[PDB]
Amino acid sequence: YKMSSINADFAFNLYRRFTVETPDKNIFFSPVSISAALVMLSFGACCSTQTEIVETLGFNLTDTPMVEIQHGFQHLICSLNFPKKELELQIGNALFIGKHLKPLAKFLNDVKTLYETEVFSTDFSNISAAKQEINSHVEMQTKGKVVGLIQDLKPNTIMVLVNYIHFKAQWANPFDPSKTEDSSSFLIDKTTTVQVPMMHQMEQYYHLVDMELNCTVLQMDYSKNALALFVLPKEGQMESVEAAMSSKTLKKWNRLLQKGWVDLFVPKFSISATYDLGATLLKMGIQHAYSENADFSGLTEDNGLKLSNAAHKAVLHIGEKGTEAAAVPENTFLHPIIQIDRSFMLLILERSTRSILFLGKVVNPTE
Ligand SMILES: N[C@@H](Cc1cc(I)c(Oc2cc(I)c(O)c(I)c2)c(I)c1)C(=O)O
Repeated sequence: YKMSSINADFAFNLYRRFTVETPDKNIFFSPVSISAALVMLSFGACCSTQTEIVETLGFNLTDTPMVEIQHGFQHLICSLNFPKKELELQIGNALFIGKHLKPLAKFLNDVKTLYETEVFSTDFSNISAAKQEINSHVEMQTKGKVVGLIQDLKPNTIMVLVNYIHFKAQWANPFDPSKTEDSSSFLIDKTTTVQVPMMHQMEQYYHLVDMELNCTVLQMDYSKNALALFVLPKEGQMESVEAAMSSKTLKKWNRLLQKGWVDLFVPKFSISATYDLGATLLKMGIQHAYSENADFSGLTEDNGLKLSNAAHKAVLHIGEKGTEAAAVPENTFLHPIIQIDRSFMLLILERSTRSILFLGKVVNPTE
């Protein structure tokens, strides 16, 4: 439906902003975790403070009113977090608000019930302790994956917004670790290579050669409800492919991907990136939230509350097993070969709601 479509466009707009902030470097975030976190924040906001968030998120208030957007994200969060057999998936977020400001009981229950949101009362006069509280909550929620989310914290800080995702899944076709090459050449520039181990399997994969956008798209299924999309642009075409990415593009690929026997070569690697979302969201329209003129009346009765920081970090491993620790010890040329040896874009999607669990660019897979 339309919400999936509107969230994917946000994902690619948010992605592009990151390409101007940090050009020619790795990008990695959970757009759905961000999109859901902002709506949640919005719930406690009033007037133009609230209005701005939903419009930066990509929604039109004439098309769909605020209550419908809430009920939609209500349903999206609930369906995602629903424990499905062979998949661990949790999209969550928290708030850390200065002890002197009392959040409303209605708001508290509403966000825990409808948005999977815990709200914490934190003392920000001890920026050291305050950091350790926050980081440990994300470290706890993500089962040790996302460590040390927040490095910097101003003495001013009044409210800190944190969003995250927990993801654990197996490949539908797991790789043979014995078939993994120890050191393969991987292009990052046009005049730099790095040694990345290269996993090797020949199996049936969905793929496409896009003649219009000048890239190869490969789909690798997880066993339950999730898939990876590897987008490999021809040389010099990385940025034009970045311009191309939209909801309209995915719909195209969904219609056109074909299954066949492929000699597949995929790098074994871990990617992580950490963001303070403020600089880009400020550019993208969310003003009044960070402002001294913030209206968060739905959240608290008493005065002086506003958003200090929105912080998010995404971590993902690509291994032989799936999204899990490897630690594993140690025929023909008439198959069409797909070899991911250059810098590529990467998408992790969830099937039933068409959400983007992860998006990013891998420029260099060795941190
Ligand atoms: N063909 C298979 C595999 C597949 C699933 C998804 I999820 C996807 O990504 C999107 C994202 C958005 I946003 C859409 O509106 C659509 I349509 C597809 C693509 I590409 C392929 C399937 O359908 O399960």
